[PDB]
Amino acid sequence: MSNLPVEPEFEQAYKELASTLENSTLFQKNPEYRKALAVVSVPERVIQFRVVWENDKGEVQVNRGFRVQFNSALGPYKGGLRFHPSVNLSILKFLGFEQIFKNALTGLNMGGGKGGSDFDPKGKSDSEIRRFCVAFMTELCRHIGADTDVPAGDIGVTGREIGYLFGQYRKLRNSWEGVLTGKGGSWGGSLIRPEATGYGVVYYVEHMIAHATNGAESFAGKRVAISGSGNVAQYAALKVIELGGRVVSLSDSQGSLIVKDTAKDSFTPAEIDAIAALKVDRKQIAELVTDAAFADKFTYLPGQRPWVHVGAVDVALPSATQNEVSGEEAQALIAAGCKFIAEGSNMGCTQAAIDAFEAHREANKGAAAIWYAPGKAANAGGVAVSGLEMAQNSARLSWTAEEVDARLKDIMKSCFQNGLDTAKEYATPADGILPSLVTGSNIAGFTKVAAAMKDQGDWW
Amino acid sequence: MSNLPVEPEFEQAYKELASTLENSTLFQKNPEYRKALAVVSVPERVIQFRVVWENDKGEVQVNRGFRVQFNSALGPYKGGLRFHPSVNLSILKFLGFEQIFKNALTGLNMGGGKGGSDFDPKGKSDSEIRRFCVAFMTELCRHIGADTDVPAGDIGVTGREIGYLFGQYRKLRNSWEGVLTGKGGSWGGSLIRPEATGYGVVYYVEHMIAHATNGAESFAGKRVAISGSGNVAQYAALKVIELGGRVVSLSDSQGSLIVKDTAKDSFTPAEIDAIAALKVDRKQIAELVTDAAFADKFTYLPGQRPWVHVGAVDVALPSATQNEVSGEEAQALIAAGCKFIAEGSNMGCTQAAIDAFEAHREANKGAAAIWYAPGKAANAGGVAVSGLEMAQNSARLSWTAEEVDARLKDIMKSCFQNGLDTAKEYATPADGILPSLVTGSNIAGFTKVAAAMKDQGDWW
Amino acid sequence: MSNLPVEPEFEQAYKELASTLENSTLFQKNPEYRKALAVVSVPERVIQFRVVWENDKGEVQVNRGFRVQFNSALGPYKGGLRFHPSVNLSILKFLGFEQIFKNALTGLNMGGGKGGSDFDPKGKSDSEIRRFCVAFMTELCRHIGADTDVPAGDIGVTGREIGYLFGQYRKLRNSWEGVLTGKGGSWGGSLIRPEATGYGVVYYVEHMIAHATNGAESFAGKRVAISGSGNVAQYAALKVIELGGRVVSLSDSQGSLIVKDTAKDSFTPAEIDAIAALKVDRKQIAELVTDAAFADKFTYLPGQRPWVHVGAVDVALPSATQNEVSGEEAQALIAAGCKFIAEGSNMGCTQAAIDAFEAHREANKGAAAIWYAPGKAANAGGVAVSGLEMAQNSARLSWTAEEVDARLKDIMKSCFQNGLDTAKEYATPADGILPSLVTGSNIAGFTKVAAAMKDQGDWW
Amino acid sequence: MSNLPVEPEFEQAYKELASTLENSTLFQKNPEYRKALAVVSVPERVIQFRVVWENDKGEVQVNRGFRVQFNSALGPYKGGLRFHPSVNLSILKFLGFEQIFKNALTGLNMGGGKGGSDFDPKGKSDSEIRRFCVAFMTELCRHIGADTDVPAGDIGVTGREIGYLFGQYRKLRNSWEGVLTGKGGSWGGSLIRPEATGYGVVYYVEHMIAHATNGAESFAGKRVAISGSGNVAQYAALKVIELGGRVVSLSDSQGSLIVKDTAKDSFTPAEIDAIAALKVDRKQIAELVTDAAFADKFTYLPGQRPWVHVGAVDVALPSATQNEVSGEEAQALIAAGCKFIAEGSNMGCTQAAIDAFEAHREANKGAAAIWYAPGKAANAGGVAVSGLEMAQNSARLSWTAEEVDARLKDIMKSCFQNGLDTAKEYATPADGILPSLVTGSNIAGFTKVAAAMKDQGDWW
Ligand SMILES: Nc1ncnc2c1ncn2[C@@H]1O[C@H](COP(=O)(O)OP(=O)(O)OC[C@H]2O[C@@H](O)[C@H](O)[C@@H]2O)[C@@H](O)[C@H]1OP(=O)(O)O
Ligand SMILES: Nc1ncnc2c1ncn2[C@@H]1O[C@H](COP(=O)(O)OP(=O)(O)OC[C@H]2O[C@@H](O)[C@H](O)[C@@H]2O)[C@@H](O)[C@H]1OP(=O)(O)O
Ligand SMILES: Nc1ncnc2c1ncn2[C@@H]1O[C@H](COP(=O)(O)OP(=O)(O)OC[C@H]2O[C@@H](O)[C@H](O)[C@@H]2O)[C@@H](O)[C@H]1OP(=O)(O)O
Ligand SMILES: Nc1ncnc2c1ncn2[C@@H]1O[C@H](COP(=O)(O)OP(=O)(O)OC[C@H]2O[C@@H](O)[C@H](O)[C@@H]2O)[C@@H](O)[C@H]1OP(=O)(O)O
Repeated sequence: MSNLPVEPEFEQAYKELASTLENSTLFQKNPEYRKALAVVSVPERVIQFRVVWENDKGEVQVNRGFRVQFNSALGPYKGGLRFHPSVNLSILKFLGFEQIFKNALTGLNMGGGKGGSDFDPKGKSDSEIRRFCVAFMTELCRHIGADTDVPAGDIGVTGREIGYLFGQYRKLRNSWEGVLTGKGGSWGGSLIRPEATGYGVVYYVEHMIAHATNGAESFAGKRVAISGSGNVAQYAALKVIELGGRVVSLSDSQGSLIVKDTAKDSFTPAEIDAIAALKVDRKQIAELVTDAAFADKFTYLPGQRPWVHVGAVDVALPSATQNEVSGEEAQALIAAGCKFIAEGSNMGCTQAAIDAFEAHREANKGAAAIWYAPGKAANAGGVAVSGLEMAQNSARLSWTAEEVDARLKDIMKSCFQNGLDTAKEYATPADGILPSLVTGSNIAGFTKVAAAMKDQGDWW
Repeated sequence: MSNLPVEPEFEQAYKELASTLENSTLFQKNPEYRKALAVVSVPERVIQFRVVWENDKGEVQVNRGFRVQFNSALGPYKGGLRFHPSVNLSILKFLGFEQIFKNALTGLNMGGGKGGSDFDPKGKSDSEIRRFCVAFMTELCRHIGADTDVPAGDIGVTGREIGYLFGQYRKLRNSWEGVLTGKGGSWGGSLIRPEATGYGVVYYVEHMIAHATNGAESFAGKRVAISGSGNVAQYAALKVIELGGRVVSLSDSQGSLIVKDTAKDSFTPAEIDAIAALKVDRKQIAELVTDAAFADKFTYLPGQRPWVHVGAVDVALPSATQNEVSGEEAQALIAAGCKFIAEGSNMGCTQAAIDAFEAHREANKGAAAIWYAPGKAANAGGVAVSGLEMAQNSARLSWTAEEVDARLKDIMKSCFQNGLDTAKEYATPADGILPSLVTGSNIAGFTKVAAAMKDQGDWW
Repeated sequence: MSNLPVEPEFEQAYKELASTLENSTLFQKNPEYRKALAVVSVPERVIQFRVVWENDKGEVQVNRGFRVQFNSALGPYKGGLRFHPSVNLSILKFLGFEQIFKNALTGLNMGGGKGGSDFDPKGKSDSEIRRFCVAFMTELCRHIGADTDVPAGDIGVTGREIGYLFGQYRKLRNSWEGVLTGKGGSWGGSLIRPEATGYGVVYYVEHMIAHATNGAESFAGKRVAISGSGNVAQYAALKVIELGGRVVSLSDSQGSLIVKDTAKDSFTPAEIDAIAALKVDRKQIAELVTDAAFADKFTYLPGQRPWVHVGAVDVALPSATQNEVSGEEAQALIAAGCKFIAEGSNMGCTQAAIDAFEAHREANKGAAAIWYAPGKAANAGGVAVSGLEMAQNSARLSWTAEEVDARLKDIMKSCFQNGLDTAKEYATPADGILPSLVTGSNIAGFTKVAAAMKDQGDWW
Repeated sequence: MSNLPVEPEFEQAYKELASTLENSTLFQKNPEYRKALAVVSVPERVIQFRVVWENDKGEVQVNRGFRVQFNSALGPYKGGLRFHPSVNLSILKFLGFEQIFKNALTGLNMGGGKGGSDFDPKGKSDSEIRRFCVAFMTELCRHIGADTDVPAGDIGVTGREIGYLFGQYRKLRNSWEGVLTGKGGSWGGSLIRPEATGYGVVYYVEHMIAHATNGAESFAGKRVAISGSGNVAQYAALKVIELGGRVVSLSDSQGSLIVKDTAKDSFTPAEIDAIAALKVDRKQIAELVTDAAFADKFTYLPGQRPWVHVGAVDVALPSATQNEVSGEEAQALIAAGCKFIAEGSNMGCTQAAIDAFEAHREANKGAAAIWYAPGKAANAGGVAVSGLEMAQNSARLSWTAEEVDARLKDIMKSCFQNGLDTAKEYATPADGILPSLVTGSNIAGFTKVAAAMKDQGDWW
């Protein structure tokens, strides 16, 4: 197959999944699942399209649009849209492939997809973003729908963009339906959806801590290093603070902002809100680092990730982008006494990082190990609450915050227990060793999908 | 109308419904309902289509496909698919006609339909069945949909076939929706659906026994003769056993299997499971009769139905196919002390059988009479649970087994009460005589449809 | 296959076609065509539907509607609609099947179909026909279209009904297209379409006469017995007359009208016009009995067909309905010196008639033989000109009468030549024996369809 | 833009086009066409999809499907399907991009597209090819249509595959329309379409010879080296022979077959027909090279292209695949006295080859130069006759071979004159130098498209 193009991010995600499936008894019990893997890893459909749009000077601009409709055995295609200058097919295929198995772990009927554009929101006006969204949806519209494919946000796609997108879909298709999630509260949105992805990461990690320490420890007083400062990072940070943990770092594409006293100090909700308001306006953390409220409390490090700069730390939540924890950063976190690392970002750890965490787990009993959880497990609360938003739209009713948050909590608990239990069944660790959450989540997500595909005649 | 073709099964079903309407005060109170009967008896739509498919030898095969969309006043068309070499339009019209009034009895918004093919699954490989299902759905897809017509299983169509059909519908229409019921648990199925049809028959007969005996008797200690060994028979048998009854017979298309000691012995759940496994693989009961688990406990009667061979018996549940209880067999059951017979199978009793049971009811007070219930009442739990699978799919959530089962029980109790009360109203029996469940069920289903049709301007 | 219903008309048409293929070298050269025969003989799609409509007294009325979409390898389904109380699936299948092969002989891309209803236009008012057509098209519209299936008239369906049908399609679908043919001149009709079917029968027979006599005789001076008095009969009669022939009979469903002097007299165009006016009004030829201008010239025979009553005749054009020339009538025509018989009506001759004509052909050298042509050859001029109507509508232009007629003539000549040549090739007659136009037409049409089906993967 | 994947074939085609536009006065006259170039070079739409299909052993197989819908300003998307193991997005984008401008040069309303799969027909049975085509069209169907996108053949896609494709489209969409071209003669094909692509190459070269030699020379007695042995090569070879030229070579993916006497000998039509019959059966030229009819007349060279092996030659027609004339092969052809080289294959010459030809042209007056014509000009007769097939299907009529061939001839003449004249206007050569057909064809195709795009608001 030397005709196939090289897609490094997709191949990375595929290879890690495949390796975890091989390092188990799955293919001894079900060798025919190798056929399922070969089939599932070729997307059902991909749409690529030109997006021509007008800037504020009246000039023609051209960007590339995509929607990867990876798998639909379990439900309509489901997953976000990414507007970022790196975007290409390789990146969206990694994301879409991940999404299949992430969605499977929620328990809801959602197939996997992802899309977006190489349009860069940075440096654009709201008007330019509006015109781009209008043009983007003009083509995307014909390929999506409440029972076909339901997008949502991701990097570069917030409730603002989902609004422009929805309005254009409505205008084109003359239908008001759950074609997108992450919608506004008066026009079919769900309470808790803004909070859901980062809340879920934290909810998942609570279970990891409970399990590893037999209930002795929690987030109370733990030091948590977070990266990113967007939707996932913001609400992860807020949930950590609400549970009495201390957030010692955030970051953006230009640098890291770290409390000067990492043993005892934390970001506050007010500080997070200030950062969030910069981010609505597509500005950098660097802008506020000399204000009174920040200069004395924090150190800003241009060009650096937080991991080697936070001193001793208990929990790490990479929450920005793929491949943002290197192997060396992983070794630093281990040496700093970090015991829990969960991907808020999809494929947030490099392979070298994962290997370092999983070798540590295998070498250190119980609470002495660093325990690594993959994004398909930890990030799944976002998509789950999107599924609940679809359910609300279908019912034509709106649920309470308490009702949605309660379901979110149950879904994350189930997702942890499924990964744990599946790893115990198929990749039983040595006595006193924590089961691999990455292996278990991968096997659990995959076998659900492979079996539904078999039932539906996708492979035989 | 000598241009119309002779359609024996349909005419039989029509004539028995009509006769029961005539033998009542319905047409005295609402003589205009004769117009309704003339309209409702001509199907809204029927689609017939060639199905070309490839066998394992690479050879072209041809079969006939059908979908009868009989009536949609009360909801989208709803009803199963039959793959059996007998299939023709006459058979499918009888079935779809029955389905109108059966569905009306559930309380849910489901119109009447039925479809299938003369493709015979016996002697075919799973691969052959998969190719057949793919080709069948390639044409059927354009006629069905979650809000238009929702098929499901019946003779020769199980969850396996539903899977292949669903998978092809999704590939063709690029939509994941509740277009079929009987789906798999991970891809939109309902708990209790496998059990529902047989469980419902037995739930219905519980109310019959309770009423006729003023609560003195139940299924506990009763001897129950069942025919068939498929989905409806298997779970009717299992529920009888759970309730403390003894199942003395099952049968298939080649013979009956009867316990040697029909006074005291019963099939067990493990024996039912073994027969069920054979039926998944499309093999016959005959294969077992050698196994010492069976040879000493049971007698195999090839070419024979169970009714004359079970000795004294208390309940009969024909659960195979139409016209499987003859007049002679009805007299034998009456002579054998049988006091309850409900159709698990559609039109299970011949007209001569029904006429014997109803004459017996009219001549024998109370618990002395054999009480006959028609399939549109007793078999309604299966389609009812499919309406609930549709409800679950529309809500994008999955209910518990207890929730589905509780609803099933309530639906069967209401169906029984409606038939009873409607017979008391329109065909009031002599003092001490059990009301006619067949007349009552017929009137109750028919009036509901007729009135909805009038409201909707289908007749005036 | 004893599940299949008995369909006598269909079985008759299928058996005659099959017998002529077997009585030839076709299956020695292409034995694999037996598979094509088995596949082609099962219709691709059949739609049947209830038609509820209101009569002039405000009363609900119910009829049955049908559209048989038999084969589409060569083009969109094409063929007429019949409104006649005899209508059922058997009859419309015989018609649609024949249409496949008729259409194949035109050289145009037209697949085979036929439809209609058991609605009887006799005794109905024009308002009732309007209402019926409205209701009929309300369901038929979703199954038809300019590139899908293009109906037209037949028994009981004239330009009047085509108008009501077209208007309703336009109102429902909001499209103006060539969905029907036989349309009116100002709204997409074609010149020569009214005349085409009956003209084409006569044009076809001119070639048979030319061939039988090397051009020395023609219709000039010939005595021609016609049956029926509708669209086909009227224009066949008029063309005969134009060519210098004498039409000695016409007939309707109640009896025959025969010139008293069949050796020398003829219907005139004015007489045919008076008959045509009766038929527009759904009245019978029997009325003409009270008119001395008719009674002086003609004999009216209630309950009789013309064939045994015309004395010596040269050509017979059955032009009413199927199976209107019996074996005994065939023998009488032979004994009366008839040398040409062509079906204006589909399956106009009974099988006993066909066998008599074909035995005579085989036994009598040259112009001593009676020469029989089947409907699929001789009636093909109507559908041909409909294909030209479709061509005009797609062009968005209207052709002259001379242009259409010229094309019609070329089509009929090519049709005749194809049957003659294909018989010489596959069923070569003895020296001096006329080739079988029924065998040749059947092979020619069948091979064209079977080969196109093979190319398209309908069989292999 | 380092996010964009490397697509070598697409970049090669783009860069050559762009370079010819820069090496002219086009962007002095119309500098705003630079914006047009940036827009046009991003495809309007691309669809990629998984194709699962079954082999003759009943095994699941997976291939990748594509349709590049590049530009539609001038018409529906139009262009072939390639089934070859090299296929990927890069290759189909080169082809699709080329197609835009090729189609523009025909004068017909056809936008540019191309598609296909990495399915390899070699080693497959006809049945496997049938099943693959069925699966491929099952997804492709929803993206194409007679007024949206009309595919056809290319490498690995002949009339056989177009048949399976069409039959499945018809079955899915229930429409008979010009959704594909290269169809069979009885089911909407065009006479001359099989011959068109290679005939057109030769017709184009006739004009080149006429022009360069002021009418003194023709193909009569010229020695013509051809590569490939499929549809393009076969009919190019036949037209050369018909015009009295001598075909000294053909080739396939395994080797070249060259006459031993290249000064005086030639392939014959009979020999070409034998090669064509091998190629229908997916066999190699190597199979016949030792038969009596070939061993003595020809030399077979495994692993070699013909160019350096034919001795002195007058005309070269690469007719197999992209990049099949290297720079060294080009220098050899020049040294062998070759004066005309036209691409039957898309992008058949490497860049080094083109540069060698165009430097020779610029260095040598008139008939002393090797004159190079690009595939978008020389190969355009294939697509042109496809456009005529669309026109016939739209008209619902079939044209004569003479009528189609006459239009083909006029289109190729116009295409040569447009390239010639446009090169004279925008890239005027020095006195006595032949104008660049590659530059002129590129500018002519591009400006037509860019201006239609501007008119339609695609750029401004
Ligand atoms: N290539 C990159 N290199 C370094 N940092 C990156 C890169 N791309 C993004 N980020 C940061 O991550 C944050 C992204 O925030 P949002 O755009 O609001 O995205 P969201 O929070 O929804 O998603 C973050 C992660 O969570 C997953 O759901 C998603 O696929 C992704 O892996 C920002 O602080 C964003 O930085 P900034 O605020 O734009 O400077
Ligand atoms: N013509 C016939 N004569 C005698 N027995 C028949 C005939 N057709 C079928 N059966 C039997 O009935 C049973 C059918 O099982 P299933 O295919 O699983 O169908 P299901 O249990 O869903 O339906 C049974 C009846 O319950 C209704 O729902 C349905 O329309 C039908 O009247 C099998 O034991 C089946 O026999 P076998 O398992 O295929 O040998
Ligand atoms: N079952 C029958 N027995 C005897 N005669 C019949 C029967 N059914 C119909 N006819 C007559 O045939 C003639 C039918 O005329 P149209 O309704 O105008 O039909 P058209 O002339 O288009 O068709 C005649 C034949 O030519 C074929 O195109 C078509 O399928 C049929 O086999 C009328 O004189 C009509 O008689 P009347 O005008 O309805 O009494
Ligand atoms: N990668 C390759 N390397 C060397 N030779 C190649 C390669 N791929 C193809 N060919 C040859 O070219 C010929 C292709 O014939 P057809 O499949 O019938 O394609 P067609 O003649 O329609 O197209 C030839 C050229 O003309 C253009 O229309 C088209 O895009 C392509 O550039 C065969 O002799 C084919 O070889 P073979 O008959 O399969 O061994």
